[PDB]
Amino acid sequence: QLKLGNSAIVTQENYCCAYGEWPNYLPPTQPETATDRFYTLKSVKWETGSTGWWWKLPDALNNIGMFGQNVQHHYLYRSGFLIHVQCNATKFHQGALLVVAIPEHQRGAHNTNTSPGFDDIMKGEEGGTFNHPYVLDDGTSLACATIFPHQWINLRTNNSATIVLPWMNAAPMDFPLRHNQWTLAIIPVVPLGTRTTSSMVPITVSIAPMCCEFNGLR
Amino acid sequence: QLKLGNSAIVTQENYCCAYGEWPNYLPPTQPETATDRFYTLKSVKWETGSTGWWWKLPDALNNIGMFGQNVQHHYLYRSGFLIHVQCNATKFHQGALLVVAIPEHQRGAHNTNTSPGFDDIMKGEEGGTFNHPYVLDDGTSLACATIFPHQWINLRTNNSATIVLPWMNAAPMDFPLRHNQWTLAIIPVVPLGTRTTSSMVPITVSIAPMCCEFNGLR
Amino acid sequence: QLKLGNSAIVTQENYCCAYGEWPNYLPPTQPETATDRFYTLKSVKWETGSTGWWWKLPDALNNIGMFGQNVQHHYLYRSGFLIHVQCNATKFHQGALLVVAIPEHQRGAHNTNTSPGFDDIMKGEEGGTFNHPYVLDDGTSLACATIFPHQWINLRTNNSATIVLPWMNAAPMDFPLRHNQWTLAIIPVVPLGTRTTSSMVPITVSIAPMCCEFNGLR
Amino acid sequence: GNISRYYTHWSGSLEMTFMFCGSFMAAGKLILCYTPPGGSCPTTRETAML
Amino acid sequence: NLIVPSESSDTCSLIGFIAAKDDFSLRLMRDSPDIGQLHAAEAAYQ
Amino acid sequence: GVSETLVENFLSRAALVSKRSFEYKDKNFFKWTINTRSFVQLRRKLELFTYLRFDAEITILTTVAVNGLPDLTLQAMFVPTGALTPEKQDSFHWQSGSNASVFFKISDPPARITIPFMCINSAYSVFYDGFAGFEKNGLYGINPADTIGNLCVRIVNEHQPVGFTVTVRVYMKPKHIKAWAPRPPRTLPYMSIANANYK
Amino acid sequence: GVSETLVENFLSRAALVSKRSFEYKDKNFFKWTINTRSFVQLRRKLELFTYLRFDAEITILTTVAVNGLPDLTLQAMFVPTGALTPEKQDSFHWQSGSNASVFFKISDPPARITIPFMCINSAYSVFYDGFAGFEKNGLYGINPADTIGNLCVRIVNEHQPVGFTVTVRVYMKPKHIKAWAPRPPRTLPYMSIANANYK
Repeated sequence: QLKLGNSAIVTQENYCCAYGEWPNYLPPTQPETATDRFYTLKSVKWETGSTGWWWKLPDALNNIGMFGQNVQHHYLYRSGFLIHVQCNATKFHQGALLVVAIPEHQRGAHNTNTSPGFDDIMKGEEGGTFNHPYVLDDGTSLACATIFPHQWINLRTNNSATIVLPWMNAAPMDFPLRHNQWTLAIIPVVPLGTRTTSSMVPITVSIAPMCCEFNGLR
Repeated sequence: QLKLGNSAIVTQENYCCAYGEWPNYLPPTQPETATDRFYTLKSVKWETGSTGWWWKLPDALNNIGMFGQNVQHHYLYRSGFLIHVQCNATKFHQGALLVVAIPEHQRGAHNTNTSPGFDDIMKGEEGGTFNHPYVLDDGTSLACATIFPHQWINLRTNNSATIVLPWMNAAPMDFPLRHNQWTLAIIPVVPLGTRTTSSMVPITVSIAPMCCEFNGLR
Repeated sequence: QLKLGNSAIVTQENYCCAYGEWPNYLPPTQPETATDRFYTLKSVKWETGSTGWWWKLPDALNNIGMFGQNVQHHYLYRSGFLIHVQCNATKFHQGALLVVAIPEHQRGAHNTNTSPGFDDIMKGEEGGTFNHPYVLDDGTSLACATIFPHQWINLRTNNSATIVLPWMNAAPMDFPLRHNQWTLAIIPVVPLGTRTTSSMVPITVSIAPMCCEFNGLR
Repeated sequence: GNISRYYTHWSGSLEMTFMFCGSFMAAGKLILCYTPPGGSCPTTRETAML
Repeated sequence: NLIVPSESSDTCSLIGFIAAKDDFSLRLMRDSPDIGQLHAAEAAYQ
Repeated sequence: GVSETLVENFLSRAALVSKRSFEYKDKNFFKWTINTRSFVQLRRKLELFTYLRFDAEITILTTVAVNGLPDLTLQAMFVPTGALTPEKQDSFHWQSGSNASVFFKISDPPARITIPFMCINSAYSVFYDGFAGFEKNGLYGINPADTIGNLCVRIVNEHQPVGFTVTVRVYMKPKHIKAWAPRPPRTLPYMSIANANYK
Repeated sequence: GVSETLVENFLSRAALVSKRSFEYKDKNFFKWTINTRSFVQLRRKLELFTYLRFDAEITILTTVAVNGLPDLTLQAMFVPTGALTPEKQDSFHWQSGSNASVFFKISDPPARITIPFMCINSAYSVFYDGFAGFEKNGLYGINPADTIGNLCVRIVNEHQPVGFTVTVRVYMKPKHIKAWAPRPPRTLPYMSIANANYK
């Protein structure tokens, strides 16, 4: 069970301390029970031909709850994350998710010289979808994307993945409205498959901001 | 995991020390990492109407690998066996294998006075098939064949069987090209059954010659 | 008597540890009784007008026995040699053999700019014959060829020569099919002579690979 | 294979890992065969047994 | 063979990883042949 | 062989980062905005990581060719972030003392300055998943703190009656490299120096 | 007098190993594959031994002559084994940072680099009794690991309206020589630099 604040998760079937770092406070206000809670996002309809999904952080949580208020009222933030991705399948679904948390995922548009705009990057609660997940939509390789902190959801073995993100910045505190540190990237490497139905296994993303700090209240 | 020599078996779901005897050396050359390895035979297509399969030892391994070279170059052999039979079914297949290792299985032909020839006995890697498995093809009874060393593969309970055969001879060393000590006999007592398909559960036989000795090199 | 492995030599009439180095193992599989044996080559008909003979090692033993199998099945080798050359003459033959073991004997063709091919270098059990033994077939001098490890077979004094070759390479292990470390060069400096017959004194070469190592088995 | 294209000489043990991504009921056997340098690649499964 | 039930998919899949172990050594640095050939490349001089 | 794979030994390499030939009779000088995004070979090494902390060791190498080679005196003033870059060869900003000018000749050994770590933050965000401007017109992937500065090079001499091309090769060697959060090596080719677009 | 016969004192001698005059207006540069097999005087000293382990101390000496001598800047990039050699004077491989370039002038003292021991094996097989290729087309006497590299020298300057010949003398002085397994001195003359053919 993963109970932080008021929101709890009774998860029923393994932490990945991202780069071996547990999130601590800055050695500012510290909302410890107001924001440290699982802002469970909408579960995504994972079909067979789904390419992937990306949620930039804290862009995914700028509009949600007490953390969403403390973004649009404060000015800086300092907060690690704890992403609990759970992909509840039966014993008859197959597939593999690379639940990878990419720091500073500067995306790239396909086949144009124009940079991606504000609309193509800052999606929010709805999240994104990989246009070309083999290259992570930044020209790199999915095959080497395990260099980032990651866990595999192999539906043969597990349905869940828990990644504990630290404060990942050169700066001590940064913009939540402009800058997005991490990017929870869930990419189905092996696609979903079962013969009887073109099935769906919804992937629930629950992002608890660990150890929130804030400054600059207006 | 069953790793002997270079060949390994990552078996994923209980030894039967045959007649309570672990194979030791003779109190000769002793190939300890050249031949002590799992010569995994071809998996046999087990349908519903399959009668059984028999592999005489070491006739099954006279043509395979470093043990197959050391049969056709040396003259005598002294070697126990370790047979790992695995019958990988789902939780929807039913059946029962008597994986029994019969010492000195002098077979008999049906309805003739002529003895079985060299072709009817020394099959090799391809193995044999019981023409009348109720009588073990030697006039005896399958019902009493548990007097030999045996394990049951009841697909309700287990998919594997491991039998550890000692040196079973009156002689200290004997012919590999003429004499066959043991006989791995896999007989489906309860046949395979499932309604949706006339299914197959392939039965993998892996015979590791334990504690090989040899003499008479030409 | 020189008994290594199963092959023995009852030699009946002085080691030359080549560069003072006794062959040891690398501080890999180590065939200690399978390959450490005298692969006695064919005795060469030494007439009066014979120029010399050369056997590149281990090219001379790539087709012979357990060492010949472990060349054409493994990939690297590490093995010193022990060459016992014996030139069985009476007390009426005269002559002198420079039994010299030349490391890295890069030969040269006579009167052409083309390098020697695979056929002119990798002879095998049949060995070679010096086209110009005064210059060792590499432009150097026979007169200075005693800078290599060598023993003299002066038929006045001795009939035998035993050279103990170490592992002579910059590399720790090398190719047996492509590279030939040493070269047993037997050159009659003083030719054979007796008045009553144009006689022959056959020169038996016995090359025991000392301390064989191998890697890369296919 | 991308960091060692910045470097000429590479010398060490690799480590493959094959993860199966079927259903939980799915059973079957595979036969992974490390083949060294030197000879022919195995084409039949019995050649790969050795 | 591949044995799946009548509800699982007939097609399964394998993912293969590779890592180097701790004894992996590397030397004599050169350039990578992977990249090779930019828009607004002269904007650093503007 | 575990020491040549150090990130200090992997990245500290004086690769060419800028090369512009300017005539003399940008107008008759050149400024080069110091980025690592210029050449595709050093960029892919530095796009292996997310956060870099390096002191650049800029070595300005000036050649010359006519149309007797003259012995000129050059200036290689480094304009940092915030200070103003010259628009002319004889502007007032060349005379600005607080900028780190270095005065060298063609016939000298090449001028070499060690530009320190000059980010506002503790490391250079090689990839910045954010926006510089506070409106929606701000460009993506440009950290406001990532700016090294500007390397502005002119010929200190007055006008000479010979017309001649001056080619300047700028070599950057990062020093004291601390690198954080490695990334996959980019497989697809680049499309621009400002962003990570792929084709 | 037993100390001048040391192999360190016998072989560490800056003998000329390469000398090629290239014009300027191989096309207008030269690459030299670093072997000891070039001149017959240093080769016979080094063919006295079988295995050599030496660091080469390459000293590139560049002279110049017209048809006032211009003051040029040269590059003497050492392309190691595996890295690619330039085919043109202005190719991209001159800009490759990971190659060990050295930038010098004609009027400077001669450029001097110490190329390290760069065999894959523990010594240079001077004589290799084997074959490089894995087929029967592979050449005899060429160790794949014996390759030092390639010494590629160009003029960094652009085109100048004078036409002039540049003669470059490359002097190699082996250092820290460890030598194994001495051989007879070769008496017959050479026939090629690739092999030991005699006449």
